Amino acid sequence: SFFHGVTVTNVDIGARTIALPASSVIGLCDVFTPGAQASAKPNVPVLLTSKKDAAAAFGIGSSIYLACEAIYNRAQAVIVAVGVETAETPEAQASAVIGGISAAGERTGLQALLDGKSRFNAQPRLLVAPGHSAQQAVATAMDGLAEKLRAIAILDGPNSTDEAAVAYAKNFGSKRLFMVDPGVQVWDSATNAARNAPASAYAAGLFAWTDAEYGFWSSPSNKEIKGVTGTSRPVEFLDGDETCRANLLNNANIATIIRDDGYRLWGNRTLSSDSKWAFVTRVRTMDLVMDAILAGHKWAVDRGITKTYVKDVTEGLRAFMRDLKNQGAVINFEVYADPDLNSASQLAQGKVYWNIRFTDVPPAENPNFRVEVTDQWLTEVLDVA
Amino acid sequence: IRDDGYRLWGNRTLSSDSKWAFVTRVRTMDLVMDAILAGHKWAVDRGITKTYVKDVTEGLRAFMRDLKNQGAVINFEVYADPDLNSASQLAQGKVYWNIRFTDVPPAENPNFRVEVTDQWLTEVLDVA
Amino acid sequence: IRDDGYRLWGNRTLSSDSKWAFVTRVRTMDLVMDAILAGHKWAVDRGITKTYVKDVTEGLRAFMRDLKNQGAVINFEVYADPDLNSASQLAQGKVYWNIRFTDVPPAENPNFRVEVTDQWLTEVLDVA
Amino acid sequence: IPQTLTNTNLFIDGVSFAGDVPSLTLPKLAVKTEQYRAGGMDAPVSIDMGLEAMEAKFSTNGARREALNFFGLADQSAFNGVFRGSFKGQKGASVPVVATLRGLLKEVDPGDWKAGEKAEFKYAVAVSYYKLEVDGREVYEIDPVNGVRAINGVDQLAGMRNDLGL
Amino acid sequence: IPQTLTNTNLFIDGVSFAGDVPSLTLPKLAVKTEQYRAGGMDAPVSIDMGLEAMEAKFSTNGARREALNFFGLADQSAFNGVFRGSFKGQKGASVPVVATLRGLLKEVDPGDWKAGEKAEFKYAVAVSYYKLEVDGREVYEIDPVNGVRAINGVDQLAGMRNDLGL
Amino acid sequence: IPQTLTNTNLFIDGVSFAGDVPSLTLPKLAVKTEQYRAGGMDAPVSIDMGLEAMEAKFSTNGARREALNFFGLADQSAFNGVFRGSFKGQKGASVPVVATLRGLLKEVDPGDWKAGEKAEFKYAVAVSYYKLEVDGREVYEIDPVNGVRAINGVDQLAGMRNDLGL
Amino acid sequence: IPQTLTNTNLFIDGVSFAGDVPSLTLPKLAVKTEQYRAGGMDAPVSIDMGLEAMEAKFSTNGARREALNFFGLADQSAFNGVFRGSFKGQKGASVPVVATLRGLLKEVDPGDWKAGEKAEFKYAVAVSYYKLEVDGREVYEIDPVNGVRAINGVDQLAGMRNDLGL
Amino acid sequence: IPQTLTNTNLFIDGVSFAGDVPSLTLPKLAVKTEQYRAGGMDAPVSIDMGLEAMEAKFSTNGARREALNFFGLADQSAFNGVFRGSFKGQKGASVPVVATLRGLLKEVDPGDWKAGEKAEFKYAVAVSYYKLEVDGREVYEIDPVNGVRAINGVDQLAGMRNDLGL
Amino acid sequence: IPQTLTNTNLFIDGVSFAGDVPSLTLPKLAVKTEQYRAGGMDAPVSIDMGLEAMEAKFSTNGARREALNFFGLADQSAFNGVFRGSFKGQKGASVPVVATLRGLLKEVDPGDWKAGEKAEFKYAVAVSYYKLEVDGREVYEIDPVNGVRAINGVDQLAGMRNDLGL
Amino acid sequence: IPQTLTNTNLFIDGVSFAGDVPSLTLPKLAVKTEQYRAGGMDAPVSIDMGLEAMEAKFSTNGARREALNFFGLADQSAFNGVFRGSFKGQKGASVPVVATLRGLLKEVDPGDWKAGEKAEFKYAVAVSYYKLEVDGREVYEIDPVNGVRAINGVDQLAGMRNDLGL
Repeated sequence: SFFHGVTVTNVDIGARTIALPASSVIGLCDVFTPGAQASAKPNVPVLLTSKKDAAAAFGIGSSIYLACEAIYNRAQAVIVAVGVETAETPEAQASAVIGGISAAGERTGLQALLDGKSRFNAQPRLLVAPGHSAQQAVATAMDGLAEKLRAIAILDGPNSTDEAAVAYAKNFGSKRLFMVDPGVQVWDSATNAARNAPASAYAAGLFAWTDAEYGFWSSPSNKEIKGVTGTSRPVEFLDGDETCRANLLNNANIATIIRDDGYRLWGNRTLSSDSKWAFVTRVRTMDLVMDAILAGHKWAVDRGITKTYVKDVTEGLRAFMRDLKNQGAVINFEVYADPDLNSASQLAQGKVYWNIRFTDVPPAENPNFRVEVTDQWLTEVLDVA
Repeated sequence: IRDDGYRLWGNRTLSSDSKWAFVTRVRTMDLVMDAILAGHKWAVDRGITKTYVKDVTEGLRAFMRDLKNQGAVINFEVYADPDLNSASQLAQGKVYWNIRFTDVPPAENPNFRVEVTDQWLTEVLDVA
Repeated sequence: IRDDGYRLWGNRTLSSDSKWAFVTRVRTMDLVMDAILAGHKWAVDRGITKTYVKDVTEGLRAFMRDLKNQGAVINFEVYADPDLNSASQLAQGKVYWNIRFTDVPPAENPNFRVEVTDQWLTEVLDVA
Repeated sequence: IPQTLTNTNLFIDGVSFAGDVPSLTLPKLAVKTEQYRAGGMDAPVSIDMGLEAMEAKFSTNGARREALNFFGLADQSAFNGVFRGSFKGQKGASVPVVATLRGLLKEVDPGDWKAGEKAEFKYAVAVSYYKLEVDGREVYEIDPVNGVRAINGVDQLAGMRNDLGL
Repeated sequence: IPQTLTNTNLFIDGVSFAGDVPSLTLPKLAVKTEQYRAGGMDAPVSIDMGLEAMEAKFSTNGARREALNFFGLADQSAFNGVFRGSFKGQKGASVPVVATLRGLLKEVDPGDWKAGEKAEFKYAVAVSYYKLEVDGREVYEIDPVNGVRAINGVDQLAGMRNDLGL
Repeated sequence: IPQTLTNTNLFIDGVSFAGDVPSLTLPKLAVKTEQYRAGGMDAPVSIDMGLEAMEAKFSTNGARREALNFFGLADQSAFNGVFRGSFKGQKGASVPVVATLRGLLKEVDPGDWKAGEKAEFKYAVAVSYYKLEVDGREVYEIDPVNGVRAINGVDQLAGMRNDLGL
Repeated sequence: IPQTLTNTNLFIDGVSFAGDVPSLTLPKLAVKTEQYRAGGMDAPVSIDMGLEAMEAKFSTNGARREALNFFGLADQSAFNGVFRGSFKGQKGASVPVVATLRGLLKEVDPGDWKAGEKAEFKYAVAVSYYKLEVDGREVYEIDPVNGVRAINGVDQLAGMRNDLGL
Repeated sequence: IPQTLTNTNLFIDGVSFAGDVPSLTLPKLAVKTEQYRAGGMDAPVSIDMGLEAMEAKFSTNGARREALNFFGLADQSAFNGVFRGSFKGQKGASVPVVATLRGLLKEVDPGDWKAGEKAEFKYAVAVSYYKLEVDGREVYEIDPVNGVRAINGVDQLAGMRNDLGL
Repeated sequence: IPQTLTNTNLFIDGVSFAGDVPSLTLPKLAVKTEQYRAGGMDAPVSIDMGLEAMEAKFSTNGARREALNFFGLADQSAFNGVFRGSFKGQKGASVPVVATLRGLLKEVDPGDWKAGEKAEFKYAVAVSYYKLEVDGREVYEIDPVNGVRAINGVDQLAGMRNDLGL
Repeated sequence: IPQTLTNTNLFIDGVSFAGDVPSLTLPKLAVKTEQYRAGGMDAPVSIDMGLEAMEAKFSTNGARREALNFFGLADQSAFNGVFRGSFKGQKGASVPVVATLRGLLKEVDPGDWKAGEKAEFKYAVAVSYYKLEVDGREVYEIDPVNGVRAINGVDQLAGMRNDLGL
């Protein structure tokens, strides 16, 4: 039928969440139950642009959907979700999430995220696995994948205690891995009670928003995790070094969630044995800078080498690089065509080399407000005057 | 590769011989000659004169040169292989030439080497 | 409907075919062509020249474009269907063109979804 | 690869002027620029501000009627016309360059009739619509009353069309 | 079909100047345009705003009297005159082009008398009325004080005549 | 990062004026200030005393009907209209700036009709409601009859709303 | 859809001034507003308080008699006159805009007679009655001594007419 | 029927100033109006309240004596003078416009003597009596000290003359 | 020793406007004077009565957001901003002139959007606090709500601060 | 040591125009000066005020496509291109002079197509970025949107960059 008029339809639609649209895509891997409505064959990476798609694709009461909402609430970003059918044991669950080649048909589990590009152009820049992450196995898989991807993998360590979290963080040191310990505690309206989330979803979501309204090269350190209320463990944070629980976790290279009712994130640092890659800002810059370069030098990867090929590329690089400098992304740079390598042999075999040494924006951290309560300006007032 | 079957990917071809690794190499080496033959049609008959050898070695240098002009190749060299051109072969119609040339190497594997340093740090930020 | 025969009501028309469900669709598709013919009157005779096909395909792009400007349609596409234009057909006067375009969908069935909540309650009344 | 222009022909309304048209002139497609100098920088930079008034001009040196009979015609943009031009090229195969331009004839200038010199009328169509093709391939299509500045297919005003809500 | 102008003759008041008139010049019929750029569009378009001041000019190089004796004549538009011009055409049959133009003589410029060079007077009638015909067929008829801009019969101001109530 | 305004379009009641609107003008959002000089200090300081009378103005140069037919309309704030404007930016992607403004048409000024110049009507809506958005993001929302001066979401009168008891 | 004004003509009492009237000016229809700021709100809003003194003005540059002979005429609102103006439009069909305005001639200003410049008289009818039509369709009809401010038919004072008991 | 003003001459006391008078100015005849808004109506209407202070002004650029020798003359309205002005008209026959104006010389302004520029004196007769004729036909006759505002014969104050009992 | 200003840049909240800011304007620091004429003397003399209302103004010509999003902000003196300006000098070494000015944004004026001209927004911060430095050396520091008018260190209100007891 | 320019070649996007480019033109690098005359001195002196609008121009005389297909391209500064030019020198060894210039194509001028003359298109890139090298050695690098006017390495705006805080 086709009604001709203006249908006044009484229906509960609980408040537009609102969310600034972002760009940085998110590789989500969680669990769910393939029912009649949740139309999404378990190991098939689907694409999501809004909660409505998340619902139609995954049981409204699925862990997938929970993470999807945790992202959207912050920023309307493009997500690549993979519905790992709920397994039984922790071992089976972990294995089923990690996946692999297994079924000759396609790459299951997290490996399905490698189909993100070529399927929907949604090459995950931010890997996330809600809960399935306490397990050292899944985290190792996340790290390896994250490398084979150049994507910040956002872990959530053992929610319980801090000793476990620290002990867990010491197991890593892999550049890409960026951990968030305190499991967020958000008030689920559905059951009307404090739910318990794994935190990684909210971190990734806010990561996307930070890439947009601030820059991919700006840390998400001090940014406000939209939605949510408290955590599953009150996080202390004060000044003066001390055993401030935050200072502790942010000296084992872990990000926490501080201030009233899960106000904001806290920690630009990342799990890395190498001090040079201590800042996520450093890693993310070094990665996405190159994403912009390649998505722009696509023409340069074929074509009959001419006399001017080397120059076309070294200038094309100086264009994208310069633009990034203009909009803050970096601070100076230097591109040229490494001579001690460019040879007749390499050129006949197609290859050719260039250098792109540049500097990245150091995120201001640890402002040291030194203060002295003196009695210098005392006579200057009060006495007589 | 790339979104929704964006594009092809691979200049390489099934070949045990590394020299013919690039389709660019094979296709060039083939179609170059298609252009030569479709142009030297006149050269495949006709009473051999004193100037026959030269008519052909120059006709070749014309088509070959044109291809160089429009990028197709990078330099070339045509001449009439002497150690073969003989009275016997000529009486039997035959005759030989060399056409050694170089083909455009398709740029592949650009190696963007990059170092995130802290060199240009003082150059900005601090005071300035 | 509405008081004392206020107004009409129904863009729909008697049609087994769903594509022609709207009178807007039919009327557009008809009168668009009325405007075309009353304008391409010159095109229905005249010695076919080399530029005849182009004179018409451009004349069409003029009337068609004007209609787009004043809302009548939303984009369009005119060209001279090649797989038909032949020497035979031309000798016999005939010739073909395509005029695929889109018509303005009349807004119908606005679905005002409404929820009387108690969200903005504390925002007023209590204390403030 | 020397190209250069060899021969030229000019249409008005299908009627070929294979004869009197010793000069054509396509509309000089220019942008408006406005040299933007501003805070944080010395040296301007220049901005796409839209195009300039495209005017094209031919100049038959015969009392041609078919051209004169479009001057000041109430219906601006009734004058159509197509400016074809064959570029030779040293390697034979000529490149057809053709520029249809629905516009308003605007003005007509018959110069000094001297009883011993090609009189040479002149014309200057204020071009409204204008599609320049090369080798049967759209290179330009500039339509002001619609906003359709489209370099070979891609429409550079597709982004401003939305923001204006057209 | 090469046309070109061969010979030229100039009338003032019936009196033929078959003799001194080495240059004629018909009034450059131009519209006023005004490059209309406005909302919803980049690139102007140009509008019929009425014509420009039609001025015609001939230049007898003899002290001709019959021409000089119209200068500044109280009755503007008393000077009549007809500018005839025969276009040959390669195929023989010449096309008579003739342009009557009732106007006001306006100015007269005798250049440098040099005792060894055609003195060459000059004239510049501010044309009021102007009918240009080709092959005995009205192509233009521009009458300002009346509003009768009529391309070969059809009057392009017939629509504005009504709206003004003339 | 040069932005600058490229093209502009103007709505009144959905009806696009893609055509006649050579000038728009958003309401100059100004506060009332009142230079506060007082005890304990030389040099004033200035105080938020509420806004000034927001008046917006466009100026179609055509007898447009759709605009003229809102003048002095009994129901002040029936005239709606949306002032869209696309800012180019040197890096391509244009920023849609759009300013809906439910107000009262107020006055209409047709200037000097000169028989050779764009007549140019004028308008000046006394703006009641006014929401200015940039890149599809609320920057302003000024509503007087309600007190809703809200810079991008946050409502700066949320504190005075309570004290007044509205 | 570019419109713009092309030609203009001016009547006084049937007598066409097809000739001397290089400028017309319709009465700037403005409301009285009064920026209403009041309790419960920052930022004014503005109210329909009735119109402003409609004054129209033309300016023949000839000693025309038919115009001069209405000045200070005892019977205010004897001067009638109709200000017609044809808007061209790029698509030919011109829109007649015509504004009858029964009013009182008020004043006459002959500027600086300079023995080498269009003297240009001036006039300024204090308009009483005023009906502006577009394409033969009433857009305005403002009648003060009666209270008949009627935008295209609908009379916006029909509601105040009753409350006043007229 | 283009008229326009060609030449101008100025009398003071019979003495012709055929020479120095590069500018004349007739008294701007204006009524006093007073925008009457009142009960039962929105929009004013304006009333004949009598005329404004007629002041005329010429400006010889010579030390003329015959003009200077009327300044501040005890007998206000001794200065007479007649401002004649010939309007050409495209059809030859010129229309004599002549404006006698018995008034008081009032003021004299010699501008900046610069040793390389027409000094240009100035004058500004406060006109008492004033009769403006066109083609030897009374168009105006304004006499304040008597009340004789008479548009071409008919005296518009003939009705107030009685009520005042003059 | 020619100095002159070369380049200019403008901050609002750290966000550099290296781009859109074709004009800055520092607050004209003026005293209040009051021309004191009094007994015993002819000719006034003028007295330090405190400063005038310092208002500064910049004018980005882009829809910049970072600037617009301070208008009428409840917390007057939240808008901070720093007006840097490099003076070249013929001998190379440029003198940094920088003027931080915590104030209230006050008003925003987007001028005539014309579809072919830099739109140019405008701003006018009612400056509260204001410190102007030259070559990294405090020249001014004017703070009204505190009374701290301090020419390069020395505080000229240090003497009135005591007498007021602040 | 006679140098002089021998041969020239022009790139747009790698595509060599080894063929049609009979004229190149590098952007005339000029400073803004402003003749500074001031106290204490007669005779001005002139100041570095920043550069002028760098515009470069080439002119292929073939319908080249690869050049035409950058005109008015939404993304100003997408057109890249490199203007190479070999200077011979009497002693053999040629000096490569090469000038990359990322800019906006701006305008395209096809001149008079004459059916017997090299048509000669024209171009005029409004240069944004511009690096001129001699013998593989940077001589200039002018970047406006960044402020990087660097004569062979040394950056003459390194001192103003700091004072502006960029």
